[PDB]
Amino acid sequence: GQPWRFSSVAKMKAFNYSCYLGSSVFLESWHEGAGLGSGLFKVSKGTTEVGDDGSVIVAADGTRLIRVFDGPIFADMWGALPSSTYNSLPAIKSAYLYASSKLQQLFLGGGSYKVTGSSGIDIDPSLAGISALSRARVDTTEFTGDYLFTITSSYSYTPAPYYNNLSVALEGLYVFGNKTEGRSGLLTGRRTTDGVKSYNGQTEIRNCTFDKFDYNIRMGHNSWRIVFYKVNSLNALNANGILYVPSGLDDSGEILTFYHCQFFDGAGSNIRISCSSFAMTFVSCSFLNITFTIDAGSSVSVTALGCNFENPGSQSTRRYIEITAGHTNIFNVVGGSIVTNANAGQTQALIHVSANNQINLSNLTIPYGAHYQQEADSGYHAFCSGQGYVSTSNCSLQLLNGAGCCPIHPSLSVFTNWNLSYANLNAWTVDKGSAPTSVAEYLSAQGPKGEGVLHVAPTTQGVNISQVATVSKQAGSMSMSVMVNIISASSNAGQISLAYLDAFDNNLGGVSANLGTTTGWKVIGKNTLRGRLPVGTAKVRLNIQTVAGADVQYTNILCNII
Amino acid sequence: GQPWRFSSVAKMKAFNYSCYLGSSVFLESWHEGAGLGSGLFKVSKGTTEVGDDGSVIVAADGTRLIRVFDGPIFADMWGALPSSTYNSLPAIKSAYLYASSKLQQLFLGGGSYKVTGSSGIDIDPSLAGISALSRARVDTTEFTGDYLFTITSSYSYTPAPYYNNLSVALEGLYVFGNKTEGRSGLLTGRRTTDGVKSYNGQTEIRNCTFDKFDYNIRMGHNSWRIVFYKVNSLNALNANGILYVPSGLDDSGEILTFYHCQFFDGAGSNIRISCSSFAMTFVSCSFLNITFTIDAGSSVSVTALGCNFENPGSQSTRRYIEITAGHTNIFNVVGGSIVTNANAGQTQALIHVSANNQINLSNLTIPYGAHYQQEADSGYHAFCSGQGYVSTSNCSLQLLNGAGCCPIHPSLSVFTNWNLSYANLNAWTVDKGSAPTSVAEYLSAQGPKGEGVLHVAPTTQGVNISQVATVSKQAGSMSMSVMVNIISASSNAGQISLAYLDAFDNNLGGVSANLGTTTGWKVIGKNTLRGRLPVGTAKVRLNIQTVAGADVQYTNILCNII
Amino acid sequence: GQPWRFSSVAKMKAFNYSCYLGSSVFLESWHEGAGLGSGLFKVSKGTTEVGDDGSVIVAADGTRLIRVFDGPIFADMWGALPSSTYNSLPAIKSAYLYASSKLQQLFLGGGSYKVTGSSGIDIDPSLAGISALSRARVDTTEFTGDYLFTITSSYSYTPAPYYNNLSVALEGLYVFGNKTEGRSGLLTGRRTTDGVKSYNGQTEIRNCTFDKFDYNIRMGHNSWRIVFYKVNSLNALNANGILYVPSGLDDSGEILTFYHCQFFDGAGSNIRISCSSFAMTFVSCSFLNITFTIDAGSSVSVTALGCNFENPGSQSTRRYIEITAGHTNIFNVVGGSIVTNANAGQTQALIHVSANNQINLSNLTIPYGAHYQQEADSGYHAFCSGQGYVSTSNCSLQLLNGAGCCPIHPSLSVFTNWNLSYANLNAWTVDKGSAPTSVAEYLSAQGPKGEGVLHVAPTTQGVNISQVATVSKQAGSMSMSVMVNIISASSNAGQISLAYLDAFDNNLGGVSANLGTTTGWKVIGKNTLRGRLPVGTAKVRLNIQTVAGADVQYTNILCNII
Repeated sequence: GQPWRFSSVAKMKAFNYSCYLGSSVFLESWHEGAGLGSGLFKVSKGTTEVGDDGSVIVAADGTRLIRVFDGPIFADMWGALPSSTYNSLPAIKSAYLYASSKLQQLFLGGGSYKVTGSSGIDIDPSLAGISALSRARVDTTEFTGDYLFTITSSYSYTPAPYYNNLSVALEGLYVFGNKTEGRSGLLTGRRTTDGVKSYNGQTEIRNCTFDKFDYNIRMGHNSWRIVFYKVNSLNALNANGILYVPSGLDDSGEILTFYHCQFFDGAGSNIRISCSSFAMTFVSCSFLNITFTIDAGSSVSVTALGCNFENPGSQSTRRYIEITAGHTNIFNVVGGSIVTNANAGQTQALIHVSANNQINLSNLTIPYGAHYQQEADSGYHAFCSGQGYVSTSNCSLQLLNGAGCCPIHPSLSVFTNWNLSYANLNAWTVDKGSAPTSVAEYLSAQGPKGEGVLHVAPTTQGVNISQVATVSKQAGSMSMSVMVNIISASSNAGQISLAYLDAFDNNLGGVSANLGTTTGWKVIGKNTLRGRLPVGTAKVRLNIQTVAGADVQYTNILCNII
Repeated sequence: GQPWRFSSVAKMKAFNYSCYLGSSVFLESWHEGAGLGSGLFKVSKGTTEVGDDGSVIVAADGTRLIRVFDGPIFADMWGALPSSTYNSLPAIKSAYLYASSKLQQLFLGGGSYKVTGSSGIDIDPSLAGISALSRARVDTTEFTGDYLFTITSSYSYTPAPYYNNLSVALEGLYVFGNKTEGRSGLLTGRRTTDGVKSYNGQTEIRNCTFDKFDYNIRMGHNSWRIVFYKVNSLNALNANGILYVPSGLDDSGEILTFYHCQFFDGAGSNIRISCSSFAMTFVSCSFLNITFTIDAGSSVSVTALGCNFENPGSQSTRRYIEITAGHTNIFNVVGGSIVTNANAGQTQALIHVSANNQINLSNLTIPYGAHYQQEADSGYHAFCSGQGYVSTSNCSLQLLNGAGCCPIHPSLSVFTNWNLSYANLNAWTVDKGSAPTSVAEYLSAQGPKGEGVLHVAPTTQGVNISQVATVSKQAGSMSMSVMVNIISASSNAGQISLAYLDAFDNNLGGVSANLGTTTGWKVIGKNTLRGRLPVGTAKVRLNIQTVAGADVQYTNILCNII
Repeated sequence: GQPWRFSSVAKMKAFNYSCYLGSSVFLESWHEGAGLGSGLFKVSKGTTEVGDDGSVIVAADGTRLIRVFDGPIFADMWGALPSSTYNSLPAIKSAYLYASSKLQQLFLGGGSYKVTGSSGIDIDPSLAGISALSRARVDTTEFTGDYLFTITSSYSYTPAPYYNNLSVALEGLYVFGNKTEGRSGLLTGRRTTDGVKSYNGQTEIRNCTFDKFDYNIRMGHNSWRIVFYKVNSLNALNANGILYVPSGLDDSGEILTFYHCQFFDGAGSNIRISCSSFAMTFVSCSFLNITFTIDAGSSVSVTALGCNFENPGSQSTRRYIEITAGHTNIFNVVGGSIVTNANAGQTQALIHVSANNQINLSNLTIPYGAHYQQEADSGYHAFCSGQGYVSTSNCSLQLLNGAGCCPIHPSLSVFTNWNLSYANLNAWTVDKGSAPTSVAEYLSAQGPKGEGVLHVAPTTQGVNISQVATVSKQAGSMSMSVMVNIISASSNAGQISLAYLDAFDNNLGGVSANLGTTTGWKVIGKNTLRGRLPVGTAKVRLNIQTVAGADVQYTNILCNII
């Protein structure tokens, strides 16, 4: 006795089983003409159950047909089909709720899906997932709600660590969306603090794409570790909408990871980290056109191994990474090339440290271009700004490259008195040859940003300003940069020199630059002052000379080794 | 002619094919009522083969039914069904043995399995695997044996490197177990040295969980590279049972890797590494409540990028990482936050180096708490102990944080004579103002642990002890710590000061502390002696002062920059 | 009405549907006896379409049978079967072309495949892939063509970033091949510069194996990021055939990554990187018997975290990593053990830097053996060579180990004048006790490679040559190495000493060596001159002594700390 065949589920429901003596029936498709989700049912003929659609379906007569499952469970089996104007959220929700019992893995079919409603999907990593192998796409333009996907675990501590990482939680989902207020994408954890303390560890989210949301990815309470494997979010609505963490989080943030992640195409959108005791790692990921901002009350540690910072096409002057306000937090970049393309000026500092915060760079190369003009906004011409402290080791700082190179941060200055903060002539040796009365005094409260300026007014003879510093870590780079203002110019009043000496005061070489003629506050150190120290150097001597007549003034006279 | 239908395999075996003229038959399920593993057979009717259950099954008459395979091969097809009291090991073994021929991938069905017997499973990475997508769970409580899973390759060199990494060896397996002697989990390689030198490279083990075993994971002979992708083992029986490597291994240990691995919930269990020329890498993994111990005869190199060390809830005083005994081996932590929670005292050193061994830390932050009391066990109050050497670069060493901060290791002390090992008053400048006869001599064989103490007994005038050291790497942290004993106290005999000077001996600032009144061996340097060096500092001056009257003694007078 | 059954596709084509009134038909296998790729068709009976084989097949009568698809799409369904002499390339090409429409994922069946023809496969990451779960193997010995696999995306910018990483592009493929000119394997991007600028980002290539090709993997135009997850290529035809990048690439090379990759068994084959602004990262991968060569016009940045360099069995003297010619590029090794096995001499430098190029090493151990003889080819006995600059931090440089240890690179020498490049007696203090006329002058244009030699000819009294240097980073290693030539030998004219001093000139220890008797240019510093600096050392003093009578000469007198 071969089983009966049904073209559509409506026909199966219509047919009465009073006189039908059969063990099983076979449906070719749940929808007429779709040809998807074929299934095998067995008639119970007397028992009563919940009566779901995909499983234990109910007919008009009353008998319920129990589905038999072979291999993986498909979510399109219930009611889901690829379309552009057919709702499929109830079918997916019912399939996931059924898969929660006798926990297994839930798979989505191919094609573009459409979902609408007012409720999101509660993904439990310890129970099931929405993993889709064949590049599933869902549409959420018509859908309205706070969150489409929220990931949390109901189990407190007993079964969650035992079986949480056996399979991924969400794979192969491309979500559409529109730019409206109050509608976001995926939340990790729980939106509310009350309830049971969730334990969702080792939860995977791989090969998924979110876009056109107010908050692409948001971190909630009790989401301490998550593995994002190659996820990219783009085109957020407002600033800080790509990856958000509220400051009111509790007991969360234990070594989150990103594996070849990406954040790009940010039309006025940022990424903000604001939490206490929050650890994050990036491995071999590049995010571009994104301003990575950090303002946390307590220590937040973010590390980046092989992270690429760039901007392929943009005329904006946004800065790459900044720390706005914090007590003490760290930023780590290891072995990731940084490249800046052409722009119509920058007038900004690419990376910013404030208060007591620190960024550490290692195995890095520092690019330079002819369109930085960093000195316009933050005084000294350098690659950084702010009162924070920057420590770097083994950085390349490529030499040559047309215009030249620039210092990274003034905190690495070998000279103890560069910005004239000592309020006197300390640490600077002045020599007025032959006739006295040459003016080389120091006045304060006048400068590009308020720092003191050390002007020299020599008459009928030159004056020499010399200082000696000690080098560290053997060979390095010089990366000179000095702000120079010339109130009166009659000739080439230049000849600013830097010399290398060994431990026994023997000359090994040097570089010299000439002060220009323009009146405005120029920068000297773009070229003809860079180089690599000869092997065996011990000390660096700075000399500043002015010819008789024209009087000048200098500021931010700083070296920056390696 | 539609094929015949069979509800159960027993019915198919019973039915005689003498008068049956058919090409194929269809079974709905191998077990009656299970509804799993439906299959299609074709009758051979005359040929003779081995007569396995899943493939080329044999009937009572004698004819053998050859199974036809479409798509992937399912292991539950043979005899396996999800249950709690039904044995399934023979079915899995037969399925894997059949999959070894015409090598393919073997998939397990969903649900909780049960296995028992006395033999383990020999997984050959170059032939097949036990990859299970839908979160397969097996039970091994009733099972007895040396090893449930042993991974090795029979091929020597010809076909093994060619096709070994094409697919994973074991995926989606959660194993149960009980705490009994002699029963362990997964072994990599061969348990015996004799035989053919196996070549099992690029073998994957992903999304699997082991627990309640004597040895959760053990490494055997000829297991030189293995990729553990998000594996966690917990609740071992004895110490060192989570990840074991015997010292008798040969030609093994070439750059093993762990990707977001985990070791936690260790109830008196450790992880031990003891091998010669053994390389291991950790990437973005956190193991907690685990004492990572290393005692190897020769060089063992373990690196950790983004590794988190912590203890969420525990009152134990266990130490995180230790090197017990070795010739010369290295430990590497890069960009992984270390956090210590509240405890009722520590009385131990969190990380330990012995003999000539070294740990290197970089891009790290050093936490501090008010419940360390590290000075109780290993003399000086510091974050380390032992005769080993510790080198760190770019470490954060957060400042402030309530009580303060502590030095990491004494080997970074800038002062050449801190523990009074010179057996004299060298490197210390003593000044007894006005009247002589003030006693500041040095006596040995008396101290907290046996090191010498430099006591001062000044009368009717104070005595000053001064030393000068040179700073490196520009700005850093101070992290003062000194053991102080006061035999007699009459007033505030304090005023221990530290001052910063530039290259030209100009004052830039300083920090001072006051010696207490309690008789016992206190520590000074928890607070009011920490700070960040001003930009441009060159030298650090240490001054120790004692008021006339009370006599004191100091030990472990050490600075620790960065 | 049960559907009709067809054993073979030829029988289905032969049967006429004029009088057949049926809705669907079922084929057991496309080939007779194969028993693979069973499928369900529905008769259109009047419509006209393209008439492909796997989909919408066409019969002899004229009616076309539309296939119905359930779950994933299988590529073996069209015409592919595992064999050794049956062509399957047209079937795979047709299956991929059909899968491009209504984009989904394409899966290959098990068994060894055979492909032949003259055209390659155009894999579009944004459309479909050739992912094969069950270890698919294809044979390309008979196949002839420029490239078997070429990966590129036709989309410019609109839909490519939106949906590119949803699934892998190629998984589980083992390709065979023969060593012939003009036949290679997988190319990324486009072979020609003209056309549309492709955007193929986040494209995965995992668990695949290539061998016996002229160019195993080649990078083409517009291939800026690719994720190679555990790929290994071996046995290339010519040199530089394992992983090739032409110098004519445009707008490509943004942070490429390798995850546990491998390159081994290279029979006269190399890996060459030649491109401008090219970023590459290696994570936990080991490549052996491969000479990693870099010669790029502009800055190329390659980083390696946990990379293992070794040679299990080989008598060759090839060098591990070299930079032939470049402006300024960087090489980064972090936390990856380097081990060298036994050999019948080396006579070469293992790692090579040229011109202004730099390699940075960190968290590394430097092995040593008794069969290096590095001084034979490149003058000084060291672990490096060339005019480039090497910077290292936190390196282990294991001590002891039989013969001893060797310096890494001369650019870290603490002495300013080691190779006698000053053309005089500067930086060297000479003391001729008692009688003058002892000869210690310097002559040039004579030496092992042309550098000057400082010979001493003392009579009736010894002469002492002393120098003082400053130590950095506190404790380190010495790693002495000096070339010594003895023209005349009458006794033990040795006693070359190195001493440690603190900041106040107090002895802390030292190491001494004795010059031999052999006439030839020997090396001194293999043993009895290594050690770890005591805690608190500040200066290192070098002393060279010669007894009266025999006259000697020294060259490359260099220390190398850490």
